[PDB]
Formats: sequence, structure tokens, C-alpha cells
Amino acid sequence: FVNQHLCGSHLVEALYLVCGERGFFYTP
Amino acid sequence: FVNQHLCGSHLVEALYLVCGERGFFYTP
Amino acid sequence: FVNQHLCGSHLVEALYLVCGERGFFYTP
Amino acid sequence: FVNQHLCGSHLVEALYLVCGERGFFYTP
Amino acid sequence: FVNQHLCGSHLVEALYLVCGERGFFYTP
Amino acid sequence: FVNQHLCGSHLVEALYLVCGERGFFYTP
Amino acid sequence: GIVEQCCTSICSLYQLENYCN
Amino acid sequence: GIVEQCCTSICSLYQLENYCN
Amino acid sequence: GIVEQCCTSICSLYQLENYCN
Amino acid sequence: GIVEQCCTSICSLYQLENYCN
Amino acid sequence: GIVEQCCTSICSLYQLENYCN
Amino acid sequence: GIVEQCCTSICSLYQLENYCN
Ligand SMILES: Oc1cccc(O)c1
Ligand SMILES: Oc1cccc(O)c1
Ligand SMILES: Oc1cccc(O)c1
Ligand SMILES: Oc1cccc(O)c1
Ligand SMILES: Oc1cccc(O)c1
Ligand SMILES: Oc1cccc(O)c1
Ligand SMILES: [Cl-]
Ligand SMILES: [Cl-]
Ligand code: NA
Ligand code: NA
Ligand SMILES: [Zn+2]
Ligand SMILES: [Zn+2]
Repeated sequence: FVNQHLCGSHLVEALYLVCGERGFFYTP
Repeated sequence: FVNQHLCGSHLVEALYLVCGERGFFYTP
Repeated sequence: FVNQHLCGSHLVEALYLVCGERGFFYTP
Repeated sequence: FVNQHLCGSHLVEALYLVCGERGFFYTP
Repeated sequence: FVNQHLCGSHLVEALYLVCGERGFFYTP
Repeated sequence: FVNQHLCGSHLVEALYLVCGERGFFYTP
Repeated sequence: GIVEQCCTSICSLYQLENYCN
Repeated sequence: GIVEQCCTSICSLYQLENYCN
Repeated sequence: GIVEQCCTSICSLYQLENYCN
Repeated sequence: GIVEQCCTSICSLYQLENYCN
Repeated sequence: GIVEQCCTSICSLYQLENYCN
Repeated sequence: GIVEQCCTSICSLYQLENYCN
């Protein structure tokens, strides 16, 4: 699904911004 | 450091693209 | 001036996400 | 609405480019 | 046509990263 | 050179917007 | 607003310019 | 998960913090 | 074109490579 | 402006909020 | 090329237009 | 790590795959 693919791109960007130094996993 | 901050933004985008369904951690 | 130009692009995306419904003013 | 949220992200980048030194006000 | 417009933006970024030194042709 | 690599990412997005239906050729 | 104008039909550079200061 | 919660309705940055480490 | 090929179903890196110079 | 404030040293989310409407 | 022209000085919309098909 | 390796010289997508899960 391209819609999920594009959504996830923006999600990663948001997580990078908010998660600060702690970071994040992206899994789906 | 803003340079690292901007670099990391692009790194996350690249990891999202290449890591496919397996995903990734961003930690630094 | 290119470095500032690239930084600005990231700043507006961050403001978009931080400010949400309120929006923001970008005045360079 | 997520479609609009993703659209907005691209709109702010486009305004950044188009508006140059004028800057812009973003409101949804 | 907006959905395709947003998709295209992601496509060109992906091509940038995939194609590296070779560059790419975006012909819509 | 990473500065140029990050610059290029923004250049391709700008070309996407500016060139519209004409499209573009990207080469470093 | 901009979302109503530009998220259901593509806005041209001129249309986007509307939202500049 | 994050796709079901946040690709189907807008998640704020505050809400997204829940997906951090 | 690439938009028709790649904007509904995800194109793999391999598929995208076809559009490189 | 924001570029001067935020393009050398990282601005926190709190700092960025100052530029919201 | 574009990197030489536009990564040390900001390219205007007209300068960027140079690289369109 | 990734910043030292990839913010100081360009890492290709192939090289970046090493940082995946
Ligand atoms: O109508 C739109 C929506 C998003 C970006 C853009 O350049 C135009
Ligand atoms: O709900 C979402 C989906 C994608 C990006 C984002 O910031 C929020
Ligand atoms: O099919 C697609 C569409 C957009 C980005 C991408 O990597 C793949
Ligand atoms: O100081 C900055 C510069 C660019 C993006 C950001 O989130 C913070
Ligand atoms: O000179 C530049 C470099 C990158 C993006 C842009 O719009 C202009
Ligand atoms: O070496 C790098 C740094 C940032 C993004 C990228 O794709 C590669
Ligand atoms: Cl999108
Ligand atoms: Cl950058
Ligand atoms: Na205006
Ligand atoms: Na040309
Ligand atoms: Zn998008
Ligand atoms: Zn950047």
C-alpha cells in the first residue's frame, strides 16, 4: 500500500523530531 | 549541533526507504 | 546562505508539526 | 484527517520555496 | 491528482537516493 | 561530500515543484 | 483556506503564491 | 499499532511521543 | 510512467532503479 | 528571526512553539 | 552542474527552472 | 556510529542497510 508507505515516511520524520535523543524504533 | 540534526533527518528517511519491512532503530 | 536555506526547510516542517491546528508565521 | 495532514506538510515546503524572502503564514 | 502529486514528491526523493551518482530522469 | 548530498535532496524537491508537468533530469 | 484550495486540486505556483506574505 | 492509530486519524507530536524509546 | 507504476502499489528499490540514468 | 536563532544550535520543541500562531 | 551552481549560492526559481526538461 | 560514519562522508543505501534491523 502506497498510502501506508507515504504515511510512514512522515511518521518517521515526526518521531525523529519528538523523540529527541532517546530515539525510536520503526517496525511495521 | 544543527548540522547533525539535519543529517539525521535525512538518515532516517533513507533508513525508512532501504530497511523495508524489517525496520530500524534510530538512537544517537 | 545555502546552509540557512536548507535549515529553513526543516524549520518550516518542524513548525508545521509543532504548531498543528494553530499554524505558524514564517517571517525571514 | 490524515490525507490533509500529509498534504499540509507538502504545502508548507512548497510555500517555503515559492515565497522566498517574503515568507508566509500557514493556517489550516 | 493531489495524491499523485504527493506521491511524486516521495518518488523523486527515492530516486535521488537509489540512483546516487547516476542521477535520474523524472518524466511525467 | 555530505553537505552536497543533503543539498541535492532539497534540489530535487525544488525541481519537482518548479518543473511541474515538464519534469526534469537530475545529474550531479 | 489553503487545505481546501490545494488538497483536492493541485495548486499552481501562482496559486501557492497567494499564501505568501 | 502506529499505522492503525496514526495513519487513520491525525496523531499529534504529544501522541507520537508514546512511540519513542 | 513512474507515477502510474508506483503510486498505488509500492515500487521496490529494484523497480525504482529502472528510472536511473 | 528563527533562522538566526535555530540554524546553528538546535531549537527545542518549546523554542519552536514561540513561532506558532 | 546543478550542485556547483546551487549548493554554494541559493538558486532562484528561474535558476532552478534551468534544469527542467 | 551512524553519525560518525555517514554524516562525515556519503553513505549509499547499500551501506545504510547495515544499520537496519
Ligand atoms: O496542491 C498542492 C498540494 C501540495 C503541494 C503542492 O505543491 C501543491
Ligand atoms: O498521524 C500522523 C501521520 C503521519 C505523520 C504525522 O505527523 C502524524
Ligand atoms: O512506490 C513508491 C512511491 C513513493 C516512494 C517509494 O519509495 C515507492
Ligand atoms: O534548530 C532546528 C533547526 C531545524 C529543525 C529543527 O527541528 C530545529
Ligand atoms: O540553491 C538551492 C539549493 C537547494 C534548494 C533550493 O531551492 C535552492
Ligand atoms: O550519508 C548520508 C547522510 C544522510 C542521508 C543519506 O542518505 C546519506
Ligand atoms: Cl504524502
Ligand atoms: Cl539539510
Ligand atoms: Na498573500
Ligand atoms: Na532545461
Ligand atoms: Zn508526503
Ligand atoms: Zn535537509
